[PDB]
Amino acid sequence: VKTAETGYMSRRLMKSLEDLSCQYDNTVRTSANGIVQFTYGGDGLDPLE
Amino acid sequence: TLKYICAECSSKLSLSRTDAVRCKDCGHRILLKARTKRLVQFEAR
Amino acid sequence: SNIVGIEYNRVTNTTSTDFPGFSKDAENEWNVEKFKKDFEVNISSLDAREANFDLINIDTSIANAFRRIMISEVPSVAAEYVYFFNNTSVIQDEVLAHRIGLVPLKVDPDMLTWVDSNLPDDEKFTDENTIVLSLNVKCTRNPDAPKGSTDPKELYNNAHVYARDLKFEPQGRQSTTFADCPVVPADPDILLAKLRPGQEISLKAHCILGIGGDHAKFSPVSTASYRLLPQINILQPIKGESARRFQKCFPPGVIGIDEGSDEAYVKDARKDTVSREVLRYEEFADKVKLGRVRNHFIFNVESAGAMTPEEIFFKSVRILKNKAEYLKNCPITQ
Amino acid sequence: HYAKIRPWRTFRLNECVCTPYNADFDGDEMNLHVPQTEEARAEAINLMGVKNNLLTPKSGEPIIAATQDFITGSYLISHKDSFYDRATLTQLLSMMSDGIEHFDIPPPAIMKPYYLWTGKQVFSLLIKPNHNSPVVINLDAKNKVFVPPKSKSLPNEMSQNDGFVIIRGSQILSGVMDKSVLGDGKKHSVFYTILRDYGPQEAANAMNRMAKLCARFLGNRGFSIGINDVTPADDLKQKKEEL
Amino acid sequence: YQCAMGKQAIGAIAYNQFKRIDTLLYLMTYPQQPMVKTKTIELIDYDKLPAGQNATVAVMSYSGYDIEDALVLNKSSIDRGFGRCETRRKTTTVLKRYANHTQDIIGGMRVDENGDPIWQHQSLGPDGLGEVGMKVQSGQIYINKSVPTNSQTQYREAPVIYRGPEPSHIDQVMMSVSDNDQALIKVLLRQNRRPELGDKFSSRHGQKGVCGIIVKQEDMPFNDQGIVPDIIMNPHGFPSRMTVGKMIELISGKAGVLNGTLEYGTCFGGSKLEDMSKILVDQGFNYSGKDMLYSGITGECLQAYIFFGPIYYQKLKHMVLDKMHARARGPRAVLTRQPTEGRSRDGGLRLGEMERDCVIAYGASQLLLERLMISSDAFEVDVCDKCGL
Amino acid sequence: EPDREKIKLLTQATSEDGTSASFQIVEEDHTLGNALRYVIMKNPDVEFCGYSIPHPSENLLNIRIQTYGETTAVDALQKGLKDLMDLCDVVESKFTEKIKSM
Amino acid sequence: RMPIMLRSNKCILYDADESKMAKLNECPLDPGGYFIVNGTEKVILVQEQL
Amino acid sequence: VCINELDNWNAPLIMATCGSKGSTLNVSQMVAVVGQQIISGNRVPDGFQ
Amino acid sequence: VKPIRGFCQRLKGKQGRFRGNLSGKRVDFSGRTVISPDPNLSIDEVAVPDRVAKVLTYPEKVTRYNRHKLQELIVNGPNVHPGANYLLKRNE
Amino acid sequence: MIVPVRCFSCGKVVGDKWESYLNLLQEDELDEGTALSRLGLKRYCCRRMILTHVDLIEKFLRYNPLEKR
Amino acid sequence: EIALFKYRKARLEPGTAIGAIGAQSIGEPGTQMTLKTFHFAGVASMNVT
RNA sequence: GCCACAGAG
Ligand SMILES: CCC[C@@H](C)[C@H]1CC[C@H]2[C@@H]3[C@H](O)C[C@@H]4C[C@H](O)CC[C@]4(C)[C@H]3C[C@H](O)[C@]12C
Ligand SMILES: [Mg+2]
Ligand SMILES: [Zn+2]
Ligand SMILES: [Zn+2]
Ligand SMILES: [Zn+2]
Repeated sequence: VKTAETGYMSRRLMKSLEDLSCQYDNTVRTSANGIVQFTYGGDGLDPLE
Repeated sequence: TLKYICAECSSKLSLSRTDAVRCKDCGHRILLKARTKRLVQFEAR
Repeated sequence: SNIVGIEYNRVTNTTSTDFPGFSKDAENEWNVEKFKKDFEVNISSLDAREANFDLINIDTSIANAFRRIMISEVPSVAAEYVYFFNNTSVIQDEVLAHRIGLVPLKVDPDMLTWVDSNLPDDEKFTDENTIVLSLNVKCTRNPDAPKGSTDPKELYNNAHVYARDLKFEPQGRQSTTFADCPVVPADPDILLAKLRPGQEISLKAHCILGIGGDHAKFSPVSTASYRLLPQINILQPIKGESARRFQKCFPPGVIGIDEGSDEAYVKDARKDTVSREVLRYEEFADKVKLGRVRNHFIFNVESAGAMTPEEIFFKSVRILKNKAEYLKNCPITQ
Repeated sequence: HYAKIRPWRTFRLNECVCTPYNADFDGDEMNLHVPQTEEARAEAINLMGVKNNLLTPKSGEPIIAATQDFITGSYLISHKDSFYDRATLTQLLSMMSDGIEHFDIPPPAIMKPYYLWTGKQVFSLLIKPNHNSPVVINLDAKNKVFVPPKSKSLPNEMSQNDGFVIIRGSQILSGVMDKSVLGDGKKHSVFYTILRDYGPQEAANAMNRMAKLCARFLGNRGFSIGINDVTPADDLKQKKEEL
Repeated sequence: YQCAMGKQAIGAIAYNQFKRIDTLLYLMTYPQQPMVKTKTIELIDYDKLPAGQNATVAVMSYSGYDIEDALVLNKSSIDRGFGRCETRRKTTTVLKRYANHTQDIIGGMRVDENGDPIWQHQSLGPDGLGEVGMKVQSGQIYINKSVPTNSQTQYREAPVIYRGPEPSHIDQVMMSVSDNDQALIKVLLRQNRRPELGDKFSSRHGQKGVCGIIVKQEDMPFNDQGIVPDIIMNPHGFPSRMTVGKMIELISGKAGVLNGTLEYGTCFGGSKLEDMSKILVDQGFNYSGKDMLYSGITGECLQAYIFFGPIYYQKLKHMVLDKMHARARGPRAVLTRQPTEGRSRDGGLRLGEMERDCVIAYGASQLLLERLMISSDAFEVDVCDKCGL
Repeated sequence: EPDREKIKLLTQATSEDGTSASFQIVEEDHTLGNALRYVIMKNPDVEFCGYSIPHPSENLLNIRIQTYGETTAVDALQKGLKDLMDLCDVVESKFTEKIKSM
Repeated sequence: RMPIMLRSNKCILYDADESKMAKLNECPLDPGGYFIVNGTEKVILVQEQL
Repeated sequence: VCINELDNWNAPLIMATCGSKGSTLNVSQMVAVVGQQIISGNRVPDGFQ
Repeated sequence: VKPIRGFCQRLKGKQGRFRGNLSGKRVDFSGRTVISPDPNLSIDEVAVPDRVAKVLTYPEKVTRYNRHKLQELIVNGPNVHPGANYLLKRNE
Repeated sequence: MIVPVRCFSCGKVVGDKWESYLNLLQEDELDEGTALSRLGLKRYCCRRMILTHVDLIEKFLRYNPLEKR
Repeated sequence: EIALFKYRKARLEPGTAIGAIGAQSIGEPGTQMTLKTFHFAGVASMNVT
């Protein structure tokens, strides 16, 4: 039964977070060019790297 | 050509063009087509 | 040392150590004279369907190659194609064809020729590469059966279709080549099918020769396997009642108690299936050790009935030698 | 993935890759799409490739690494009482490379009685086969089960049961290979170090070598579980009873 | 999980299973009763119609192909009938009589110029219904139904065409008359299947798994007597799942088959382990069922004892022949002009919201455009620049 | 007439002087590779002999032979094949004389 | 017309020996308890209520 | 007291040491006491009166 | 009475236009099969059945670097696996 | 449905031992574990082949469609 | 040199869909989470969700 | 075609 609620949670989270991206000036912005974060996580470091 | 088997009385019988789909020796209305006489080849595996 | 030691939880020293580079002495180079002097064969039993023989002072790779070639590379003759005329049984045609293909045929494989696959079916099967077996059984009610009987062998006429009903139909020169050795199944009592009145079976089976790797029905051996010679060392004498307990850890004929000193000694290590039961009991720790001789194989080759087990082993050795010769004669393409 | 063509009517993937999929071979069905344009093909192979995605973006830890039955075989090779002569060493080295890679046999760890190579030298050759391979990785890591040494002054590698693994150059000087060093979830693993220092191709090559070695070694060196491994000893049934 | 998968095991259905015409019926050629029984098995007469075979199992890591529940099968064991099964399917047709005093007909056999039936009618017979016992491939006809066009009337051809990945044999043809005096024709088709890669096997303790590899007998391990396991199962399935009952089943079955009597695995009871250990040690085997096996590849002794004995395995109804599907281009829906749904309609696989979002997470713009526009529903359209319509 | 497709020398894996080589042999499996491995490791000049079946679906066998500078790998392979032939001949002779003995 | 449950007291298979089961092409080990409607054998499942 | 007594080359012990499959708890449950059964954070609720 | 499929019913839900046909949709050139292990493949490889590979095709445009290869594939045809199923001409 | 011709594991022919096994159980009143050994079924893989066999062919033949039942 | 190279390659590359990555990296542990009973710092009467 | 349950991971 946990998958039924977890799928909806994931769908909501993605439909709220899909538009963000890291621009070429290292500022995370929405699709409407509004800043969410000035640097990603405060230091601009990739969690993958 | 005898081609059909009554499913109850097990009598080989043939159907013409105007014959009803029922056995002649009894009232059973289920007929099974008999095995063909043509060669069938199988691989023994 | 060449003794595979057997412990209570693991098996030690399982790999061959006879090659230069194992130590600074750099001995055990391949010498055909030394191998000719050291190798030994001892046949202990030789029946028409089962051979037991010891190969001594040979490496594990060669014996395993012989076993594998015996199982899946020595050709044998078995039914391959089945043509059906009016199979009215409960048993399906696929199942009946598979069962007929699984019967062993008493045919010498050297009297046939390999079937060329790319040839078309009109000329694929000739008198040199195909044995025809015809089966024709019709079951009818017994008119004079006992009233109180219930055995189908008495109530019906041909209620049991066996493998001995597979008659041999010579074609062409097989009328003269197979005159003194007619094709019969190796196990005539194989129960192929069961019938009831009104049912009939009639079929023609084309039998060719193939290897066991292609299908398991072509394997000439029902089983073909070896086992290392067991070895039981009694490091300290075992006296009295404990010896009787020491007798119960092994099969009955393996060890015995001498009547004079009343101590246990190994009588026949060959009968010892290695169950390592004696390693369970703490009293026999540091008193007995178990092992297997790594270069002492006891082959037990049981034939399926087509041909003798000694012929099977000889054919396996010849096949390995021919593989080596064929690889030696080939040119190496860059 | 790059496609290979096989005749056996099932999709087949390396078992190191079933962990991102959360897949087990108990009836799982998977899907296969084929991009139909050059741009889509290049984007898929350069952004979604297995080599370029060895690490999960959730934490940066490896997610494509040794799974079950590859950790066990590697542990049994790298066990402290594993000693191989030159024939078994050479067969193992050919078993991880399809008999193609050139191997430079190092001098043995034991010389006077016999010539015996430890399995840690086998994995040192697995990481770096010859002098032409550029993979030179150095790391220190703890295993899953680490038993600290007798004295607190002693270093971690002088512990019992080979708890601490040290790789200098490419030789494995201590420790065993387990889920901490070859599996997923830890940032001190061998494959993570190879990927970070020498690119994804060398990490993929090392994983392929490990998988090919452990897919053929554990059959010839058997590993089994029975009820003897589960039954308790005689005194345990009394200590448990009294407690 | 065993309670779930026992209802999907392939085996004998009933004593009249060959007189039945069911829409889907899986049968096993050589069913065997379990070596380790239960009182419930005897009470419900499950041993009279069993579903499964006693396979010689060596619990060991053989290749890399047994990882993650996958099983290693023996090719020689499969060649001798292990896991052989058959599938029987029913196709039914009704020759309905329309209100215009017109009815469907069955006869028809388009003979060629030489005097032989055409390829589509190669196994169709003179009466219009396919002959019993002959092989039907994809594209052939086994029911040659014709429908009057106006519903001397003219009949259009609406035949029943077999289609599938493998050929099938016509097992039974039946004609009858329903209650409303309309002719009913049923054709039961059978096809024989052997285990392959992807076929699902269960082991009566959960422990489900598909076949990962099929290897030859000489590549398999063997004991002193030459016994070769039919199924090799990975040891790594036991510790996380804790099926000690499976090991007890193996030892009970081994001791029973050496002693010659079926054993009982009855809940809160059954055959005790000490008796089976005594039986095993009296027969020259280890008390724990761990035999010493030589490997078939290199011939040397395995450096660990192998847990070796008979386990009852069930072949489940999920086989890869019924699951494989591929589309490329095919039918499209009339409304949305997108690929249809299901492999019965040659449909396409859905790239849902989660997969779309996973593709987004990689940053693959062109791959997303190709998957969601080019390959699914691309359409060239004319838009006005002024009114925007 | 000779079988050119039977045994091949994989150019990309051999050495320049022929000391190390890898040979691809078609239509063989462990039953010949293991015997060749055992026989070739008894050559004093061979320091590496190992076979492999890259995939069960392919009937193929890759065997790698690396020697010292005394002889090339091709000579080691030919010597191993001849020596395996001699081993089979000796086993054949002993078995066929012990059959006639009893 | 009431569709009768197989192997009930109104069925033809009630307290019938194995020979009569063979005469009617019915398996003696069939559990029974279902209804044959339009050729399909349907089972009325047990319902759980308060 | 169960884990410290099992000898080397014990397959569940090896598989727990590797981390390939299983844990110490599973071995202890198979060889020794299974332990308390916990439902919703508590012990077994009073199904009857 | 079953409620009719109005215009709003065609747009809402998981089977509507937005979630069933716009955000995600069924695609061509896709296949689904049971998976089984194969350790001999590299980690960046997947093994596809030859039956599936003969259905799933890739449209390769003929260049000056691959003309002979595609000629050979066309010659082999749809039945031999290293082949081709369709040809689309430049002017057609 | 009928006794298999060959043992699945090794390959020994056990299809000719079914009638003899039934005769030794019925006429000679031997126990099931000794009749198997008297027929040469030493390996347990062969013993399970006819010890666990269910002869369903007799039950299937009661519904003969070619002859009144 | 190694430290500076590792730092300069660890920056978040422009164009990354970092919002989708975060949404997935939050949703997926929700799938992996099993439901357990917790308490607030050693007292059993809290049962904080 | 629409519903209805049945299963697979
Ligand atoms: C074309 C191949 C022929 C080959 C299969 C024939 C021709 C020569 C035959 C052997 C010799 O007769 C010597 C022995 C005689 C004993 O009685 C049985 C074994 C024995 C080794 C024979 C086996 C077999 O019968 C051989 C090898
Ligand atoms: Mg699963
Ligand atoms: Zn009649
Ligand atoms: Zn306009
Ligand atoms: Zn057997």
